[PDB]
Amino acid sequence: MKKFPEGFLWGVATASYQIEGSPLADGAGMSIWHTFSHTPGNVKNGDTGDVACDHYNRWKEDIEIIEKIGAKAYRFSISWPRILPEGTGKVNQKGLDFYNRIIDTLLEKNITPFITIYHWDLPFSLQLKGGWANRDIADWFAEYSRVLFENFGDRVKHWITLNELWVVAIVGHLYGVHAPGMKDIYVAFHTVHNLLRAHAKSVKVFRETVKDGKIGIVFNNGYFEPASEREEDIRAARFMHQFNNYPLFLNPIYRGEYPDLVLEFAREYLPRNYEDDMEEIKQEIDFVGLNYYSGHMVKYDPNSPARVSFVERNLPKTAMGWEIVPEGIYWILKGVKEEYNPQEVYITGNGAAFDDVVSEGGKVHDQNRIDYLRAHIEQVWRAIQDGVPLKGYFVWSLLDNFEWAEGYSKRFGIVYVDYNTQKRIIKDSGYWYSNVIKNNGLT
Repeated sequence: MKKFPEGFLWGVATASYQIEGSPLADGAGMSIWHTFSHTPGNVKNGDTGDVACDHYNRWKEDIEIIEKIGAKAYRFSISWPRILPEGTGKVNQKGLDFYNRIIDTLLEKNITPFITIYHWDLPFSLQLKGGWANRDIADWFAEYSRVLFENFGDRVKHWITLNELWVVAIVGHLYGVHAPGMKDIYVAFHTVHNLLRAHAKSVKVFRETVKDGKIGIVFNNGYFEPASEREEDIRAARFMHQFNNYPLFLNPIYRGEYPDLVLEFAREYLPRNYEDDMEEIKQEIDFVGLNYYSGHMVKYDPNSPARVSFVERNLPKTAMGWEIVPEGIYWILKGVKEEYNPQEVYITGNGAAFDDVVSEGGKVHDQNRIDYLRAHIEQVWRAIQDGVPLKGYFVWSLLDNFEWAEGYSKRFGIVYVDYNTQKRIIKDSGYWYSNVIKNNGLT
């Protein structure tokens, strides 16, 4: 067997916008994903989070599914504008009541809650004031964080400030592909720095309010390999690693500076006098969460942004067109240990999209998803054998859900959702996962 360590947490993950539906129910304010998805042309097939998996109403059934799979941890997010509809000021009781029932039901079933404070659904009221571009967001974020900690910290001891900082900054403000849908490189690198500042203020407030709790942060990561051994290609791959992965945010947290190749490129776009904020940004955290899905080959290209371009390879891909490179999860894990040595690490999301179909007697035979999860879990195990202090792994996702600019066309679940009826069907991957948990590993 590939046996995991004793007490290793096997989990599943979702996010509020992607599964809940009912975005304006019970006094909630609009989010940027609401306005973005309700703008024609931004999301495939005109899809929105208006309904999604109707988790707002079906949450208790969904937790009974988690319990039936036997996951010991559930990473979910809280919708900011359900808690503070104007972003700051008056707290909405109905929003607290919704998540309190989730928390209490989890604890009563001995599932550990991991709460993500921010998983991309910014209150639209704050977007009108510049959102992540406005330096004052660090204080609004601290104040929202306080509200959660003072209401939920008695029961929840594992917290994540922000999910996928790079994506919020770059995809949302440079590429315009996610909310709020901008294309400005200066705004983009301003958001990078403000997300760090908001994380930091959040942690300080956490040390005052949840003294027996653990707080961390989650990064997207890709495994970048150079197209050749030539110095310029190696540098291009290191540049992509420094920009796209955990060093963009951990170099400031651990070393007090942005990574070196990123600075060469982006010094001009960062706030003037950003160095004045470093001391604050450097707050101790309890763990690092890493997401991972795919790898990319990259080369030096003197006519591309940042002198880098991607080179497509003839490797198996998911339905997203993403290349399947399981060894990437091992090098990412081994890389964070070597470069920053965090005392505790989680994979907070790993999974795949494939075009599932419902068979015969209501079964989803997703052999493709099982093979993907197996290969990546085996690499994670190898990372633990080589000293990485990995405490847990979470599958993205529990449920098929709204895949941001892809809409409902991309299914990541270990549980299928029929959107015509809201029926849930556990997939062959879910029963396979359940069995991994029962053996605490592979065989």
